[PDB]
Order: sequence, then C-alpha cells, then structure tokens
Amino acid sequence: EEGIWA
Amino acid sequence: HPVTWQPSKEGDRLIGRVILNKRTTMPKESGALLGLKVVGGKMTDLGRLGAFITKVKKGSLADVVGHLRAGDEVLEWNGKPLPGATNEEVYNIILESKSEPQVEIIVSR
Repeated sequence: EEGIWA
Repeated sequence: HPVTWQPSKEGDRLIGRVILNKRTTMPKESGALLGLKVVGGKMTDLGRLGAFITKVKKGSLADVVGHLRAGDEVLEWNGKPLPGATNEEVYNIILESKSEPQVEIIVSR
C-alpha cells in the first residue's frame, strides 16, 4: 500500500 | 530547525508542524525526495480520507528535521488541506509540491 514518494 | 508540537484544536491532541526540503543531500547520501513515503486515500473510521507515512529513511531530512515514523497521519501537505482528498487528490498535491525546494507537512499523534 503506497501513494507518493517523499 | 527542529519541529514543534502545539495543542490540537480539540485540546486532547498534539499537532506539530513539519518542514521538509527536497534538497536530496542528507547525511546518508542523496536520497530521492525528502525522507519518507506517504499514502493517500486512506478512508478512516470517521468517514474521511487522509495521508499516512508508509516508511521513513533513517537519516533523511524527514527523519532529522521531520522526526516521524511510518503510520503517522499527515492532514497537511505543502500548506494544503488534505482532509477529504483521495489517493488521486494527494497525488496532485504532493507531486505539485515535489518540485518545490521546501515543504510543510502537519500530522496528528
């Protein structure tokens, strides 16, 4: 479960 | 510049302000973005969507200047209100801020 790389 | 935590709007929580910079030059090496991976569109038991940190690179800015861990809920990204935005929403928010040399994220513990 991921979304954006920060 | 360390981070600070002030009383929430309910007086029963602590909402701090975290400022991260995508300079990519942490003591570790170069990194990639700021220092932590975030998620979007996480429908909680309240009925609203938000953002959660999937992971944090020990040593990155987010760790040294941010000081957070995977699981924290960021209700604010780049001074923008995320509450109510889904995965696709946050995507635009963060991405748009991924180009900026500085970022301001807030969480709730």
